[PDB]
Amino acid sequence: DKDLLKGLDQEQANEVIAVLQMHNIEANKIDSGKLGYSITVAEPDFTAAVYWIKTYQLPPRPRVEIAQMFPADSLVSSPRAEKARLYSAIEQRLEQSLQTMEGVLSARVHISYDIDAGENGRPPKPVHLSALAVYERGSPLAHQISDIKRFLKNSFADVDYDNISVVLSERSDAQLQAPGTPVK
Amino acid sequence: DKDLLKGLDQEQANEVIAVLQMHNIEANKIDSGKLGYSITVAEPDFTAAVYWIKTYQLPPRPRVEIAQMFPADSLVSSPRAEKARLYSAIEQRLEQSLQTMEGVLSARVHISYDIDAGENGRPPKPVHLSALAVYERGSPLAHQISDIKRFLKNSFADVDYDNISVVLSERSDAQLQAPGTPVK
Amino acid sequence: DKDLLKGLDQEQANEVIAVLQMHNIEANKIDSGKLGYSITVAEPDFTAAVYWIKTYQLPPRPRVEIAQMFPADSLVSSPRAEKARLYSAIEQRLEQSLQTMEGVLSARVHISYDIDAGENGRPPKPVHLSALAVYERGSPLAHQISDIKRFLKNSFADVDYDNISVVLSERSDAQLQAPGTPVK
Amino acid sequence: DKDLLKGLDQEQANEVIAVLQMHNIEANKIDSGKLGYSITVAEPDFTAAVYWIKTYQLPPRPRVEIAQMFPADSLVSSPRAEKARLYSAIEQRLEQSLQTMEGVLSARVHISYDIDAGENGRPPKPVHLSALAVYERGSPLAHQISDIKRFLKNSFADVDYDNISVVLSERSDAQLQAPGTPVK
Amino acid sequence: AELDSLLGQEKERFQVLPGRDKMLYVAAQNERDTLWARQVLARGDYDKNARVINENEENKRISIWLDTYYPQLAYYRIHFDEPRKPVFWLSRQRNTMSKKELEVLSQKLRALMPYADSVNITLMDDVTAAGQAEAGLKQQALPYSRRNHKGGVTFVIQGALDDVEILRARQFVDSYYRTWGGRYVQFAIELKDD
Amino acid sequence: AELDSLLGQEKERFQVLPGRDKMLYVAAQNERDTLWARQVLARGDYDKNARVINENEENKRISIWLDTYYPQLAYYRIHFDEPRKPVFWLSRQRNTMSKKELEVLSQKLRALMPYADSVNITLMDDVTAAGQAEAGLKQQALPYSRRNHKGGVTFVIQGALDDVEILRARQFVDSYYRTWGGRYVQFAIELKDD
Amino acid sequence: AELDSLLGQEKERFQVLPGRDKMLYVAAQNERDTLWARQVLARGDYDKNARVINENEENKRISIWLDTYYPQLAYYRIHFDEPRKPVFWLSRQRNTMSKKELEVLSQKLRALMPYADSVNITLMDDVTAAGQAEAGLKQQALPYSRRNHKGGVTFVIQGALDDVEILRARQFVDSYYRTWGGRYVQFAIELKDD
Amino acid sequence: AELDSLLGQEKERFQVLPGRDKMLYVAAQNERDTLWARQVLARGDYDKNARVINENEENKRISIWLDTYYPQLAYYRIHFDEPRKPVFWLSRQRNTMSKKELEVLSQKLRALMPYADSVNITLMDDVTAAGQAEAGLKQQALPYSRRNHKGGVTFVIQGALDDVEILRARQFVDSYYRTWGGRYVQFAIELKDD
Repeated sequence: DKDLLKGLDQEQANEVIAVLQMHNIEANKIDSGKLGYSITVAEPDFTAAVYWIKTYQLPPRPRVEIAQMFPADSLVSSPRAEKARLYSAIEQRLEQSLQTMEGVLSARVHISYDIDAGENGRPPKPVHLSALAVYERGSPLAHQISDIKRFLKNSFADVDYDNISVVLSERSDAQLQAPGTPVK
Repeated sequence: DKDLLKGLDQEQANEVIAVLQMHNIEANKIDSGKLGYSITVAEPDFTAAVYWIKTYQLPPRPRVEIAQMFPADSLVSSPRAEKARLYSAIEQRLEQSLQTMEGVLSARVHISYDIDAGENGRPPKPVHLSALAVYERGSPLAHQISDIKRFLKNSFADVDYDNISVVLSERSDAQLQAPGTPVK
Repeated sequence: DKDLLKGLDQEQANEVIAVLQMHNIEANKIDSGKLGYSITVAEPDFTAAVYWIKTYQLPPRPRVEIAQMFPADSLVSSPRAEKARLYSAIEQRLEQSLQTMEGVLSARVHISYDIDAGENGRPPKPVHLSALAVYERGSPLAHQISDIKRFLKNSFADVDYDNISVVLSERSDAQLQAPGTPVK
Repeated sequence: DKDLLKGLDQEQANEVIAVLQMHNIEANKIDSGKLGYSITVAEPDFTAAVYWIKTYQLPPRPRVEIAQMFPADSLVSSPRAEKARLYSAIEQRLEQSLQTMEGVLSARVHISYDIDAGENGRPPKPVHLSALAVYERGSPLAHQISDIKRFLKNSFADVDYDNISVVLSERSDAQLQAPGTPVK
Repeated sequence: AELDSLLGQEKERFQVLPGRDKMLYVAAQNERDTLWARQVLARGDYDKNARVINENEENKRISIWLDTYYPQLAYYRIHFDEPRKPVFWLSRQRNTMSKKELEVLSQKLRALMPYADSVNITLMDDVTAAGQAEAGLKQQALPYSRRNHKGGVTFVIQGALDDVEILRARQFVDSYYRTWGGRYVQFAIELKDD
Repeated sequence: AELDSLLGQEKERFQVLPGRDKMLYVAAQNERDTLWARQVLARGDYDKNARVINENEENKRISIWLDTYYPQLAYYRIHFDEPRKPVFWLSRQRNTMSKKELEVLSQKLRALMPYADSVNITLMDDVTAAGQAEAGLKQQALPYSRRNHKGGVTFVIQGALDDVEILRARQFVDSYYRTWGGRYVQFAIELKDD
Repeated sequence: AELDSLLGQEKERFQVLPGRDKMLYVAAQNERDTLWARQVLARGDYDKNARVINENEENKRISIWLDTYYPQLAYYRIHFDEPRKPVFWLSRQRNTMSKKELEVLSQKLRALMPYADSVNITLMDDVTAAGQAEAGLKQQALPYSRRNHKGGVTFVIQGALDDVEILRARQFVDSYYRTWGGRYVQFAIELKDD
Repeated sequence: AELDSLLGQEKERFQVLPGRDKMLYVAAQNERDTLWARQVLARGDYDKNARVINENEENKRISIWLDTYYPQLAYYRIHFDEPRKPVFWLSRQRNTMSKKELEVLSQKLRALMPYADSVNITLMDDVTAAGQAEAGLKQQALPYSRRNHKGGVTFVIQGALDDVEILRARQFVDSYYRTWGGRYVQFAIELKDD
């Protein structure tokens, strides 16, 4: 019994555990009520645990979204500040929708953010798209990359298939074995 | 008995359970009253449970809609802020309506959002559409893709059949077996 | 006895039950007074129930109408905000009226929403219409599609028969058998 | 027993320990409640510990982000102050997304910050990108550098492959041995 | 209870078939009442083992088998109108198998289906298969384009189709795909514009 | 308990195979019920040792083996429709091995698979392998381009494809990749524009 | 406890090898379960001494050794599909060593690997090594450029590649680098533009 | 305690060598575990005197010695793959020393290294030293420029290099500098632009 991380969120606790239990060390999530969770590993496993905290940069930051920097708390917002909150909402919605495809487990979608459509007289430049996707195993993984480029194309103003970069991959091998208590 | 996730919404609880029960681990939804639900799995099944929480990125975010970023709480709204709340309401209504088709179970519809119709003197560019659809089994699944492209075409200003990308798929195989309690 | 969904509306309760009872699992609507309804299924039927909650995306959202985003609570409204509340009221009224036709059980009607009639000097573009209709069985189902295109044509400004897309279908086979209690 | 550093954050404590335990000295994280953590090493190991505190410049500064200098606390912000808070949010989101690739453990992404798009009449110059990535061992480490240059290209306005500098590396060898108590 | 009563209240949509392999088979009719009968057999209120066989799933279950042990076999579909004696449609003009090997094929499809008593392989013309798909397709007044191949024919139906010609098509294609399958003639209802 | 009851409630998606090497093998059907059966064997409620073999994983497990001890071997796939007697498809026209060494190959693939009783190596033509992939590809009305090589053929399908031709392709490619594998003919569904 | 039970719950990803040098060797499969097995042997719950040998690390451990005591040796890779009898691929056309010195090489690689019973040095052609890397590279429809040298060949693949040709490449390169190593043919997937 | 247990928990990264000069020598592998083993010997938990010798530091420790008592000696590197019998690479074509003075050189390098039993001075060609550095450098597809000298050769690699050619270079240079040292051929990866 020796602590690693306390005061963690519900997001951060189940992801630090899922790291350590992948690397054959058993974590013990202790709840502390109003303070947040706390993760304690065993004392022989403490050295390897603090290595993978440094290596995977745990505890994770909350998922940075672009609308979190341009909030609705401001009563007045610049026209750049509502295009960047619009484009933030679209790419959140596309990655909510790619996860509802067949085979896809996770998705992260990025938009080329136009800023100066009305600042210099230049017309709006072409929109660029980039998507990740994590698949189940056994997928014909070179063939779903044409569905997503078809789907992401007709979801925007004028994009080309050279402007959509889908970088997808199969998931890791399933962690199903329990780690195992160190005998002392 | 060991907890995974607590403080969950009614949306998020029935979707984390539906993930775990698909992967042969039995979840136990415990209600906590004003705090929200809580999902506890067994102690041998705890390692595999926290893997699929990380893998499927559970608990799910609530469904991001575009009108949630441009609320009616603001007493004054820019003309861009009511076109993006208009187009948000249309694509919510189209996916409420595709689910009422025959065979369709789920639907996600996206609109190309025009922003600068009045900002540069450029006329409004062509509207692009993209729809997902999840079908029952046994469907003639290459033939419903022409109904939806017919239906989505005459629901907007001036779209073409090259601007509507319907990416539909059959549903997964039905999970009907109970998972099974780990004997110890 | 094990709960699935509580705090539901009267709309949402009779539609989650109508899903589950279609798939041979008997739901039990328990009222909770001021909190809303609650649906509990049996414990052997709990696994299949939480699958069809995920699959059909239950509990349903309330029916998104376009006038719900542009309410009458605002004392001043833009001229775009009362055309979109006008066109919302028309398409609600058309689908109240198609349901009063012979054979039609349900209807969803969509309008092409013109936004920039007064924003660029462009004349108003052509109105596009799209209707669903769910019929009783035994209908001559290819022949009612000309009544609705006749009816929807002369209800608007200047539409063509190429701009009205009626996608209609017969209803599902009638669920009349009781599901059946699981014996244990 | 002799102290090195007290009043440390949860971030800083697990990273000073992960340094010292890599260099064969066993650190003992003592919590002090509201004051923060405290790291005490043994008295024979005190000389080598204070050397690696100086050498690795521990305790670490918190991760400097560009939006921390241009906060949302100001009620009015210059148009330069919301482009630099926009570009800060994008590069936080890209490095949240590279960590979700296969093989990548850590990522730091930098953007060329344009400042004077509207200050001199000069058009916006080309965007430059630079990414770090720390991989698992056994990776075909010269081949993932083309995925990231593909992914980072179509996430911005107009970049070239000469403007994206991906400098990636494998991680260090795993620290799994416990350090060992000095016998006296 | 016995499985004729564990199903729904009215019993003729479910044709319970006594098997061969110590097992009992339920012949569901369409896709939805498969999920009615599979729910009985998965909650665990029937003590013996039992399957739910479908007319649409046991076609594409043997087609997994028949694409391995008998490749380059030109066939159409198994019909389960009488599930105890199903009818395996085989192409008359595109096979070289004589009737020496057809009872070898029938006695091996009988081993795949323990509910089946004997599998009647009948040979029909592929000219009428593309004939019934073309005489029916002109009768729906659909503007099509025939693309003949060997082992196949495509009736490409493109163009800016209006409402009733998408509906007359899908009523005909689905009433054709049930009968002749989708292994000889493919209907390509693609929808372009001008 | 014995493993026929430790799995799911209904037992025919899981074909339990008695092994050879003091072990017992579970033949899962698709990728998802592999994760159903691997969860039983990893929580630790079955006392003996047991594996979950898949039709898709035991193809690419022997292909790790067969790329080392028998390189430059032109083959297609092992089929596990009958997992006790699997069928190893081998190319007829691209091998020089006579039947002196084929039972040497079969008795060594039998040593890799303790569930297998005998591995039936059958030789089929590579002309029909690219024939069934081209007669099926014209039947889907897909604009393609054949690129013949020795030991391989590529059907490049480029162009600004619409919605239904991406869907008819992926239904055909996945129904082809299951049968003939992806070692002879590669389908390159790349999607450009004009 | 004995090390077959101190590892994970299911035991076939870990091939425990009895050694020669008073030691016991664990043959992990990929990089991640090396870190599973090294965690057991480093927390200190196994009383004897034990290593975790990898197929990828014991290739580049002997290549440290073999770059010193046998320089200018043209070889490919050791394969650990059977770790008790590994297979050391050697180039047939670029060595001058006769079979007088090959058992001198095998009995010294046997001294490096105490788990190995005998190291089977087999000689294969370098023409097929660049043949299998080119017949496979045209089959992925990749625009490449061959640069022949002695003791090596480079397949430079430049150009503004789209999404699927970066993905078909890395699936092929990684399925090639596992087999033939990266000592004869280098794949230079560099990504320019126009 | 004895020093085989005062080090880390798993003992094969540290090769403890019995010395000659009343002392005991620890052969660390890389730079980081030198700092692991030097920390043991500096906190003072081992009663005898002991050093930590490195493959990289004992090369540049003798090169301090060998630049004084044997100047103008053309050599490459000492290899400590077997630290009890290290191998001192010497240039064959750039020395005038006969084998009268080479055992004079070996018995004086043996006096520098009390862990070494005998130092095997072997003579290798400098043509292959610049040959292995050029055949490997074209195989990485790097645009270089050879500058021949006597007693040295420079492979200047300038130009606006992209990302993968800085990474393929540093993987090759570091895998070359470990073997042949940096005393004959220098790699000048300088990075200009246009």
